[PDB]
Amino acid sequence: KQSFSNILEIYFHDGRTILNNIMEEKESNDRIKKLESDIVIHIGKQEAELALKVNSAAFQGDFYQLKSLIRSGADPNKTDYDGRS
Amino acid sequence: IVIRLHEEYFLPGEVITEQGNVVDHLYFVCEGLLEALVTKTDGSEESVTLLGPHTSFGDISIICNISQPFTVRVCELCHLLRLD
Repeated sequence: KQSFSNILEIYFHDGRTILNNIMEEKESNDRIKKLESDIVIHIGKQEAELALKVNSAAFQGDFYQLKSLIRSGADPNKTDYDGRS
Repeated sequence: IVIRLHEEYFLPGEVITEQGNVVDHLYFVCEGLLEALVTKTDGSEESVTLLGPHTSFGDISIICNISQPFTVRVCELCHLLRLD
């Protein structure tokens, strides 16, 4: 799993299609892995929590950690949910 | 400088340094050609620089700050030197 994450981070857009693939597959072949619950909310929560964490990082001003977080698959344009950039 | 040199040989097609590794040594290049590339988000990147003899390699990383960018995979046989 470690190298899969470490290669999803570089080919983030590629893993982006990859989750597209798994979810569209759950749509079509529901007997494969749909027997559970929704996942799109979970990925959205991952993104939102990483956004809150980068908000905290900007509050701590950690240049190295902020750079690693942003380059790890974070959209810099996403501010605080209210709008605090 | 000469009193602390250690040799090393790589066949055409070896990865020497990339972004993952931080600076550890001063890889000097002897007779031979090593390809210098970087990475991109589309088929990565190709053709950054073709290092030749009587040149340096991996110097700015020790000069200013750690991490060695410009992923280099050798392309010809060469008797690279190495200084700590």
